[PDB]
Amino acid sequence: HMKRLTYISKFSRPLSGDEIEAIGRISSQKNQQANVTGVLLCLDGIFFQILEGEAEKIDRIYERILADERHTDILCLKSEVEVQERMFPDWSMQTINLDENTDFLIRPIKVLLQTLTESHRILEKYTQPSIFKIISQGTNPLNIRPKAVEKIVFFSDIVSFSTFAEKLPVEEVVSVVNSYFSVCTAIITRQGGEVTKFIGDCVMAYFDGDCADQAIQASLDILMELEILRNSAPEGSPLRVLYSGIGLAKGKVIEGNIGSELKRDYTILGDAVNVAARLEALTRQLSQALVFSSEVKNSATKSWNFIWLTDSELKGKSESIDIYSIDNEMTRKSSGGLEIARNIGHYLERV
Amino acid sequence: HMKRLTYISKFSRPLSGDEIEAIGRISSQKNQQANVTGVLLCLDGIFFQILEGEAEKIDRIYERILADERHTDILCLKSEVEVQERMFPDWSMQTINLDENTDFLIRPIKVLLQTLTESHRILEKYTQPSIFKIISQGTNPLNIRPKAVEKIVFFSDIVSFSTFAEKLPVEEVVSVVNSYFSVCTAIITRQGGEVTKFIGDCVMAYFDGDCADQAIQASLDILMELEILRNSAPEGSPLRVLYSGIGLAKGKVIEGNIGSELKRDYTILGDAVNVAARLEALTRQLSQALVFSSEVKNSATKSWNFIWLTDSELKGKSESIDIYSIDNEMTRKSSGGLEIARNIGHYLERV
Ligand SMILES: Cc1cc2nc3c(=O)[nH]c(=O)nc-3n(C[C@H](O)[C@H](O)[C@H](O)COP(=O)(O)O)c2cc1C
Ligand SMILES: Cc1cc2nc3c(=O)[nH]c(=O)nc-3n(C[C@H](O)[C@H](O)[C@H](O)COP(=O)(O)O)c2cc1C
Repeated sequence: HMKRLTYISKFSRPLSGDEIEAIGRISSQKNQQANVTGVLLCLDGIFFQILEGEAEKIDRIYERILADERHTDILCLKSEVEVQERMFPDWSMQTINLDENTDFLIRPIKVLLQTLTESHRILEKYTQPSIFKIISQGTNPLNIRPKAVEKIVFFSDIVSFSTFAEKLPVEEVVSVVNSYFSVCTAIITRQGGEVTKFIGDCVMAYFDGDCADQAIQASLDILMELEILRNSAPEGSPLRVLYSGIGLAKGKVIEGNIGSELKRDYTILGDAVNVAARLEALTRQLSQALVFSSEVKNSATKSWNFIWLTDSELKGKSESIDIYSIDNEMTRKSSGGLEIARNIGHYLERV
Repeated sequence: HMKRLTYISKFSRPLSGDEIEAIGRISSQKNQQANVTGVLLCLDGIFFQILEGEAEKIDRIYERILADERHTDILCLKSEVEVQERMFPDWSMQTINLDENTDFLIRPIKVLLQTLTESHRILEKYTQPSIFKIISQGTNPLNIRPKAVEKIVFFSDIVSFSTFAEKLPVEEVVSVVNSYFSVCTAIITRQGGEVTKFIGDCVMAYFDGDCADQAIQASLDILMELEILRNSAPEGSPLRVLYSGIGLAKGKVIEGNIGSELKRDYTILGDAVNVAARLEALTRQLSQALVFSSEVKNSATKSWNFIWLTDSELKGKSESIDIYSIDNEMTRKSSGGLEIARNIGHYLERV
């Protein structure tokens, strides 16, 4: 099996001739001890690199490049798993600095490579990094046929969020939404989870089938990070009255490409999604900042201090579902805030 | 003012060197009469084109280029708002056929330009067409500061989707959703709307502030299209029992780059978003496919047969708002389907 890695990279520090040449030197040298090949390119503070060789050798090389101080946003563009005949056998790493040389046919292609990457950097921010990992794994996400997979759906939102949008100016509101979103996304990803949607102030994420505990943990930390943010903010910041509401549900969902021909997403779709959505909806009524289904509770390895709440039902297998929260110091501090939903408005009046 | 335009197009039908010569010949001569300049390129069924000249003139040229049969997936990667000096003044439309020329420098450049567009085509699918429209105007989306807009928020979902998921296979479930999403996206964009989000089987979209009347019309047109779909689908097709509920709301919104730093989107936020989303849910209870807020009714020009429905609220500001619908041949046909939605599972079992 022969691999083919292609990627883009940004210059973290403005590199000069001596530094650029040094990168080109080591590359051709080390590749000879591993038989591996490829081509290096350069333009307006951007790197372009193709690589060919053995899967175990090639994967070790890419890992090393990710540690360099002058490298930021190392995005793999294509990864061919099985290759019969290498497209670059006569070379090792023939560096091509287009920043220096200017010809006739190259001049238009130069502008092209600048605008193409520029645009590719703009899309990168608006695309779900879940698809980028798929490309890097060596698969076209559009080619993925939908599958039946059991998962834990996470659904959260900002408590009495409408009062922020009603009182505060448009700029102040979005910074608070984004703040919350960037917090919620961070904790979930690091816990091996995936944020897949947003709607107003809603966040919708998912974790593995067995990842019940990792999900419970993620919700507790979201509350935790918000507790610090409620106090540690200065007197005259809306971030003081920021509270979350979280819902979790386990079940079999359909994950794949779901949307119009124009725009789609590699997300989940199932009954569990709505089960979570509706459970979270109940956090303001149950006065518990965290709410989850009995299936989540049973799927847990750890023996958490679970609270049982007045069971309610909707769709599914027609049968009723049991609602559970967790009795913790963090939950107690956050579950009381749902009855402070009228004391938050008093604060937002002054600002 | 002067304008520069860079875009990526796809080869519709297989074209040979002789047909590519014509594209170059006709363009360059028209360019000299226009005064405008540029470069055209060829690759693995991909076009690349820079175009520089007077604003109106360039637009009138791009307009014809947007109507040529040889094209597909035409996305202008960049649009330079006000240009001071052009970058190809000595050559008007100098074509470059990379399929015919094989050189030392250009061979690895070709593979790179190909993979950059290949990966760019995939990112294009997972992105809001709004950001692509934003780019074409000139400005960058990631640099748009949030603003106070007044807009009609549309919200819709598949009626008794819960039953479709359980009975039909994964491949089949997914298609029904997408099929529904295309129907909504088509008719929404046509009437001036912008589908901003998907969430499981929900569609969030928005029409402009004064375009309330058109926003109502699209909702009617969506039901109308689904009627046709149901009436004409063969035996065994789930499209026979495919119903939709629609919730509209008018009022101020906060448009902007909402999300994390790992993933963001240019969408809506505010009061209206939630109102609209709540009214769509109420359609299942109030058994009326089309449902809208009090503000939508007051902003309507044409005299529709407005049916008043049971006034209520959830969260909001504890205040109840007048909830309406329409008494039309289509509304009355689709509204009933919500009451008989309780026994649509029988047909879905039959497959
Ligand atoms: C753009 C770029 C390309 C590189 N290409 C290669 C390469 O082809 N082979 C290689 O072994 N290292 C390559 N490197 C990584 C260098 O070897 C690395 O900077 C460093 O010298 C590794 O430290 P070491 O000698 O302690 O392992 C590249 C680095 C950069 C910035
Ligand atoms: C890839 C491509 C690029 C084109 N570029 C130009 C151009 O720069 N200028 C132009 O006038 N026509 C260009 N055309 C041709 C137009 O699509 C169209 O045929 C022309 O504007 C109308 O020509 P006519 O009035 O002689 O029929 C291009 C076509 C293709 C397929």
